[PDB]
Amino acid sequence: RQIVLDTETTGMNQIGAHYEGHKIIEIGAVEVVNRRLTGNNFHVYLKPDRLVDPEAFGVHGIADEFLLDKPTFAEVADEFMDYIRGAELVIHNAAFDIGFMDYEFSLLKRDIPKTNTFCKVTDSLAVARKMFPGKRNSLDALCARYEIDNSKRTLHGALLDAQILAEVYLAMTGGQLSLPLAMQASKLRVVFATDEEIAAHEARLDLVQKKGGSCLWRA
Amino acid sequence: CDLLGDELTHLTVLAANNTGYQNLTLLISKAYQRGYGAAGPIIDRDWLIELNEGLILLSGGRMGDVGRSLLRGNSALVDECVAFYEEHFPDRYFLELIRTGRPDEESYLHAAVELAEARGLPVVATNDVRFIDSSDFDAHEIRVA
Amino acid sequence: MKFTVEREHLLKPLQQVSGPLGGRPTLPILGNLLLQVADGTLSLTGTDLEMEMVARVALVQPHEPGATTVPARKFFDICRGLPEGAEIAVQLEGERMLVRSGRSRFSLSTLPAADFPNLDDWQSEVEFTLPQATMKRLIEATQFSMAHQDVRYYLNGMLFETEGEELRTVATDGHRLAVCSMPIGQSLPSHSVIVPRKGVIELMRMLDGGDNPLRVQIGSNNIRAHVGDFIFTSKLVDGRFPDYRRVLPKNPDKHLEAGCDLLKQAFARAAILSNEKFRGVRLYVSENQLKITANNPEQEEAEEILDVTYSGAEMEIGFNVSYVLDVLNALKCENVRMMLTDSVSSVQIEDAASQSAAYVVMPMRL
Amino acid sequence: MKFTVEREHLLKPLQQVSGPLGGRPTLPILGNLLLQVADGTLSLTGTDLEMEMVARVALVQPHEPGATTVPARKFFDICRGLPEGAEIAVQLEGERMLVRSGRSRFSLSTLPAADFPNLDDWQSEVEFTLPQATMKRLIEATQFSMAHQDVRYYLNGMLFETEGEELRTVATDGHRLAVCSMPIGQSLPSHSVIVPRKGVIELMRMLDGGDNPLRVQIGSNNIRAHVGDFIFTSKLVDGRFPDYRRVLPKNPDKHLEAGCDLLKQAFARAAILSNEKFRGVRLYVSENQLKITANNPEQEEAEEILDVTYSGAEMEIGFNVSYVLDVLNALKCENVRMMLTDSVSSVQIEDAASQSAAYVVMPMRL
Amino acid sequence: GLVDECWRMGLKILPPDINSGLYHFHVNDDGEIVYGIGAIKGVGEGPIEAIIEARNKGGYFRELFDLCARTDTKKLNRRVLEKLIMSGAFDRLGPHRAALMNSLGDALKAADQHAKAEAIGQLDLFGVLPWPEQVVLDGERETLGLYLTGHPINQYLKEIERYVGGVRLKDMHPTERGKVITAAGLVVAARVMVTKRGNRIGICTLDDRSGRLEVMLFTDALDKYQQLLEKDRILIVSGQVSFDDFSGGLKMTAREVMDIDEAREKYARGLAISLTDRQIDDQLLNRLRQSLEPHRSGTIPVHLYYQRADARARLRFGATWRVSPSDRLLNDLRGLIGSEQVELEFD
Amino acid sequence: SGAGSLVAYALKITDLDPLEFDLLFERFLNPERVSMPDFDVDFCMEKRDQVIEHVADMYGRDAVSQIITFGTMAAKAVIRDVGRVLGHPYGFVDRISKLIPPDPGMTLAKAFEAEPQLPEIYEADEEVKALIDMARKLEGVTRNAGKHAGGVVIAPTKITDFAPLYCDEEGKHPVTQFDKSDVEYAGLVKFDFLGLRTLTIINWALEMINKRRAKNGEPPLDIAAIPLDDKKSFDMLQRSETTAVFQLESRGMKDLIKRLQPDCFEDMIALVALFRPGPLQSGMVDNFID
DNA sequence: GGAGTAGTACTAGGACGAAGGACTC
DNA sequence: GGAGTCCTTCGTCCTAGTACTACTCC
Repeated sequence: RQIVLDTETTGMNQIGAHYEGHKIIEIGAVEVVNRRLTGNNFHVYLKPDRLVDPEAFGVHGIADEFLLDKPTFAEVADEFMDYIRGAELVIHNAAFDIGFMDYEFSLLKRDIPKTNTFCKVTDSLAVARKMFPGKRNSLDALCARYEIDNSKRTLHGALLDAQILAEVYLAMTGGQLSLPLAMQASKLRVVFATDEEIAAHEARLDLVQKKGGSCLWRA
Repeated sequence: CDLLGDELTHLTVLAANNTGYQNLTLLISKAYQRGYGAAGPIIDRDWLIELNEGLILLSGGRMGDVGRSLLRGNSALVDECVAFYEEHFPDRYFLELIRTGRPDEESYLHAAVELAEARGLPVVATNDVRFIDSSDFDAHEIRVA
Repeated sequence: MKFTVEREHLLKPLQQVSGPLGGRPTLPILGNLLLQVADGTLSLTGTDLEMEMVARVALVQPHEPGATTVPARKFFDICRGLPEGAEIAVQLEGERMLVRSGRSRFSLSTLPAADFPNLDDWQSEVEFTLPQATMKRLIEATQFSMAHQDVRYYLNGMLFETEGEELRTVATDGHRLAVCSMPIGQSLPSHSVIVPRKGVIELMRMLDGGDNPLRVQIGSNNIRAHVGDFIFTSKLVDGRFPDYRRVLPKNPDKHLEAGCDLLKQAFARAAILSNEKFRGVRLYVSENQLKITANNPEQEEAEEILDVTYSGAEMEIGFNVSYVLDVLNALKCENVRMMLTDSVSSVQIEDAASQSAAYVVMPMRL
Repeated sequence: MKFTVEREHLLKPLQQVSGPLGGRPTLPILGNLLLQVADGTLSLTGTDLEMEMVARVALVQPHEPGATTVPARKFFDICRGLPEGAEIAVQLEGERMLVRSGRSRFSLSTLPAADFPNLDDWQSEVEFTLPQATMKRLIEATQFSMAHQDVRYYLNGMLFETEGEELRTVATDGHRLAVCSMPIGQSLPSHSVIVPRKGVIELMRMLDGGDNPLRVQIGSNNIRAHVGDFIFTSKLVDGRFPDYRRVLPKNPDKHLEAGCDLLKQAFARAAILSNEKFRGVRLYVSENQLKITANNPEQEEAEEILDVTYSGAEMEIGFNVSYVLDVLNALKCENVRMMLTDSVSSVQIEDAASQSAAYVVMPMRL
Repeated sequence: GLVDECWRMGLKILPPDINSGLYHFHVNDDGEIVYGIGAIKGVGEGPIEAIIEARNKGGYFRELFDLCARTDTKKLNRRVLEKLIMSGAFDRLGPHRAALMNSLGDALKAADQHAKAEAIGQLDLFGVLPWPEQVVLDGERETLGLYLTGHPINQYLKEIERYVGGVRLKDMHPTERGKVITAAGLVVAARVMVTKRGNRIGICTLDDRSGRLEVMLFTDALDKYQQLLEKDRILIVSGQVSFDDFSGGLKMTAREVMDIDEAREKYARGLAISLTDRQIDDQLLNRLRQSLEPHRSGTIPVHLYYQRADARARLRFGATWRVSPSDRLLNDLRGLIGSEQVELEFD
Repeated sequence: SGAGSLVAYALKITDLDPLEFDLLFERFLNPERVSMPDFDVDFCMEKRDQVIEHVADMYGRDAVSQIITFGTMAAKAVIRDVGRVLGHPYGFVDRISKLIPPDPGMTLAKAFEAEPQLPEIYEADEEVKALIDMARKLEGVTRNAGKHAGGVVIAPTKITDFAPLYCDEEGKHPVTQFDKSDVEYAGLVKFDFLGLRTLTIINWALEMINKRRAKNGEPPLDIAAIPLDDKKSFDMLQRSETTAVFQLESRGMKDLIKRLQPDCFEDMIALVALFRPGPLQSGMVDNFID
């Protein structure tokens, strides 16, 4: 059973801990079972605990005052945990998202270990990078590649990208498997330089040495 | 050569002196004067009859006349090929032996070394070098491409 | 060189020999025939330079030996064109071949027989004859799984494998695979040879399935096949056929049995609304039911519910529909039994009455 | 909107009317069918702006009128592929057409009827009915002589010329001409009209040459044909047709008849040694005999001698053999009569036993 | 550059002519200079010689067909012939260049039949019984820009459009997808297949003197939007633009399209005409009225500028008819230039 | 500098009286200097076939050879080459290479210092990084047979007595396998292919002028026979109308001539030597004018 | 109704020409 | 240092082959 997530955040820290000083603002996740969209999506908004990043604001429009009445990670901790527990987590740049996820988990102070200890952590970007090595494997790149509309989609923010990543994910994990198949000393002659050849050799080396001031044959 | 029909083989010819130099100069000119295809201008084996003096030749190894005939296992064709060098290049024909880890090289080498002792002819090994360090290989592959 | 033959002795040979002629004979004499007249036998050659086709007609009327090379397609059409019982007279006039029939006269250019390429003699290693019938079923049953153009050029052909009393043929894409095995009635030593696809097409075409037994000889680098007086010989592409025993499903524990025709009709219809590139149909099995469905991005959808004998658990699985239709077309039979593992394994398919042929296609992840 | 009909009533109409519709036209609704339910009737439409084919079928089970337009190819393949005797239940819901039949269930994408180009109404001027069998004769005997893609846009078609109670056809590309005429037994106006190549191909296609009356109404620039509940309508093109009375040979002095199949088999054979591009042959005719000779660059020759009925002087003339082969094939008769004048002039050709048909093809200068 | 130098010097400079032109720019007695044939950009040297050669053996060329018959397609390709018309070499014969462009293909196809007719010796049945470099530049801008009197889009001239081509596009608004309208001065439309759908393929030309562009990965509607896309010798469409990482252009999807004709509606865009002082009267009630009368649509107010000696007054026609937008092209047909102003209604 | 030889002039090798204009032979052949002073006379490329013909009649076609020039792998070429092999269309790669200035000696290191967008796209684009890292490994490497001649060589025997050839698929257009510097150091004298369209122009324009002969019986025009102080000429020059005037087509050069108003032939000889970065930015131009 | 033959459609390869980066003194 | 000679590479058009589907024959 396959679980798709896309997390929109209050920007990142570019230095040190990418999660230090930051918290989660929106959770948009879709459930994908047997490569079909069930519609049992997990879409919540959270407490910012800080200012929304100017970058993040320009991406899909989110203001702090909107996420104030909305619940925190603590109110949907168990809810979201059970929703993804014992399934496939397909992520973009797993180090980033997992880092935020586990960060929030430790903030709850329920001794919560890293998600990779009880779940299969899979980045989809790494798969795309293996398929198309050294190519741009961004969502919009792959979108255009697999012929997809990302412009006439009403969902703005996480759930948009999650849906798109699901279609990309299906496209990559299509179409069709491959067939497991692939799968003494003796003599031998030494030709000693004749006296003629030796003379030519000596004269040729003389020229090298007289003109150049060196002879390694002879160095 | 007439022995392998259409098949082109790879060859090293060294000019040992100025007689050779002039013969090599004329050999190259004659290939261009003949005309050619995408492969570039080519020499006939028999042009080495006239264009002969002062030249020292390498057999070509696995990729040569004799190597390819050996790998087919046409013993008559192999004997015809070497015979040419025994006639026109006495003391001036060396069999190339190569360990670069490529297909069939050890099987060829084993059979070539047996032929070389059976004929009493002289051999030289090279590394057929195209680059400075082993890590340059990938870049040269792309250069060729 | 002179001989005289009756049109009707020439016609079936001529048609059959003209099959291999096609692919762009750059070397112009490939579009021509090799004639050798000796005894009361004119021999024919039809060739693509890798394989060769031989025909004899008996000479009842006067004959004289000699050889030349006439243009094959043109000569075939003239003969096919003449009425039944028309008298064809051959006679070489220096550098022309003259073909007469009563009062009509035609003259052919002549290139020397001596320029026609000769393939090396080789000898037989393992030897067998078999009824035409068995050869017919063998080819027909598997031809659809031939690779089209593969970089793995060894897959562009069919493995014939002998051992004891069992020959089993296999042909594949790297995606799907069809297998057929038939009794040959003689203990045979083990050999493996891959004949190139165009070769197998031609061989297929020479079989009328009739009464003359077919006798085949296989050498080190060639194959030779005699049915009566016609003889086809091809080269083999040499070896490393991957182990088909490895791909076979290892005891598929679930069985699904259904009417071949019904099933095939429903899949043909569902196929119309699947993906361009991936031919994707999605399948649901449930307690005694089969649901076929087909999707495209424009929300067009074919959907079938069917009553299917099946014991086992619910599961869904997709595949390339063209390849499965190809097998249902080759399955000219009453009942099929489909033997599964899961949504992500290849599946093996057989006639519910014979294990003689087995068909296995991989799953697609749609 | 809602209807129910029997696959069997729907299927041949579907085939005949879909036929000419482009898989991918330049205006893609042209690859959809307009479906209209009104009264007790389903109206089907395929068009290309030049022609239109309409089928009507009475609705036997409960129904509800409305309009929409569905993707033609896929829908036809779906209908063709259905099981024997299938009764399908269809209903419009929103922007999808749902098809139920047994446990098959569909929901197909839909384009609006409103977007479909409604062809033009026109006033009928001259009308007539005739046996289906006469029509089929008229068309078969003649249609293969039309041009394909001539710049003189009025030759991409056939002029029908009506005089008294006779209707006449002629079809031509400017290099060969064929005339065929039949008595229709009705006094008509006097009108000539050229209907397009593709229209005539398809009209011939649907001619179930059985009993059925065929009734036609012609306009000034459109044509209408009713056979049963199939209705064909096409626009016409205007063009000033060439005068067949200047093409009909002036005074053919010499007359020559010969048995058709023997004549034809002989032409087919001499054709093999003609230049492949221009199909050029030379005819030598003498007292009671015909000798045709040809040549190619390969230096081959064809010569045929046959006994023919000929009284007149010897004569030398060359043709494109494709042009005569095509008439000999279409003419399904016993004996022919040729009326020539000389080497440089038009010739009339006809069944020795009928007079309905006459052909002139011009000779060649090589 | 060279011509502008000539002109400043006192040098002029006849337009090309098939009949008069040699290889090089030539001096007829009075005409100091007339176009050399080799002067034409796209035409090869072989084709230029071919033209002249044919003209030498035969007389000077009578007609399109006469030209085609004497010189096969092998020498003068279709593309070659297109530029020849655009240069105005044919203007003599085919008064209407638009007419000549259309007549090329048929004559081309015709000629191939003429080649065939020759080769086979074969008999037939009977048959077949003002300025220099200112017109050419004008044509280029129709194909690569034209934007006279601003643009039909007066209410939102370049304000929406932008027409700098790749060079302007690179520095664009950052967003999900830029808002952009492209119009195409050239379109050819082809749709592919594989027996189970297939998204593609659109051909536009994109300005300024940039190149041409695809679209691009869509069309939405499905086939109604595909037809809006069509239109050769015509197109305006609106799309989303981003800088595509993949090259051969940037990416375009068509969210909306409006035609030139629709822009020419000049909604709330409309028509005003400028005419000379001397107009007959009957022109008021006759030709002027008749141009408007058959082409009516899209309530466009008619505004009239009567250039008086004394002053400019505005007389509103508003007789009844609201003009359809196709009228520009028809009006430009003879002797009268119009200007496309902001429609009065909208403001 | 062969115009310094009055003998060249006397022989019609050159076109100028060197004693009239103080032009110096010792720049061209200096007897007090011992190395060959390659006289390198050049001619119009248009008429190569006519000259190959003369020099074959003279020496033998096999004793005559063209001299090859060599293609390396410089900045714009290496970007293009690697980009294509990495599977980009031409558009992608050209949007990078058009940021590299045209400059003769360009290298990747020089490109990075001249253009700040280079560092930027390198760090922001995987494909670009992979590409330039590899272009750096291959910078300046050969690719092909040099294009035609740079000059034509004259041996006393078969050229193959001295150098190897390259020839095309028809064994035509033979070229020496050693390049211009190398081939001459190996002992054979060369003759370069002058690069001008101006003599082709003169030629064709003279044909057209001299046709104005029979139109009014005018003698043919001999460019050598013109007076050297012509006022029409100097009038038009003082009017600055010198675009399309050979050598003097630059906007800057036209600016200079306008301010300078050069009024005698000596001044016209001077113009190319004056029109340079050194003379202008050492005050000498201003001094001269003043 | 199915099989064989013909015609149409799609895809690949080669030729031709206009554009661009480069190496000559 | 400028300009021209240099070819090659990219794009466009034409030709040829191959497959599929329809039409005609058994």
